[PDB]
Amino acid sequence: EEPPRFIKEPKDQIGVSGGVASFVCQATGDPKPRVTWNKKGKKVNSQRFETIEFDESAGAVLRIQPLRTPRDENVYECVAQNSVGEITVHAKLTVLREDQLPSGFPNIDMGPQLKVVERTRTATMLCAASGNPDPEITWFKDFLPVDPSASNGRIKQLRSGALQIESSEETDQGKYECVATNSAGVRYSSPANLYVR
Ligand SMILES: [Cl-]
Ligand SMILES: [Cl-]
Ligand SMILES: [Cl-]
Repeated sequence: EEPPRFIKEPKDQIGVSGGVASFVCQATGDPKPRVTWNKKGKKVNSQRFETIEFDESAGAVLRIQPLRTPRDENVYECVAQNSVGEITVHAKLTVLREDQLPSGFPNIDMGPQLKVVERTRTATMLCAASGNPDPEITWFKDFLPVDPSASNGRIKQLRSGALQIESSEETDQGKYECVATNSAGVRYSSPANLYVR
């Protein structure tokens, strides 16, 4: 009987009006914890807000698109819970207009495009971003952050920020987006399908 505890905690996000922002939250415990998102007590209820569960509901991503300011700007709360106890954590969302963006704000110079690979073959999704500091690429598949460790060898981010998928499988198929992040904020590239034939 271990109380819930967070293993990936959400971080404050600075997003652009008309784009996407995602908060990732996951916990562990015994019995296994269930996480959920809410805003200021009441639970998240909008047509532009989505919660994508994972890790048997012990993990949840909150995704907002399109981002709207000032309405979306809030503090969002992830709650992890099991039979032993409860624990909550939060993250703030800030949404800027394009004209409000600092020069160092992440920018997708070249987003990912259509890809069709045959299974067991290597696919490579390209992405070039820029900003100040140089932004870190985070790959998303179907609104969930791609997890290299769970791929066991096959999937890695290369030095160029591109995602390499070795020995492709049917599960690899889906919508991929490139997320460029830094201290000034977060930018999402347009989605790009990967197909496995
Ligand atoms: Cl590509
Ligand atoms: Cl190949
Ligand atoms: Cl080929």
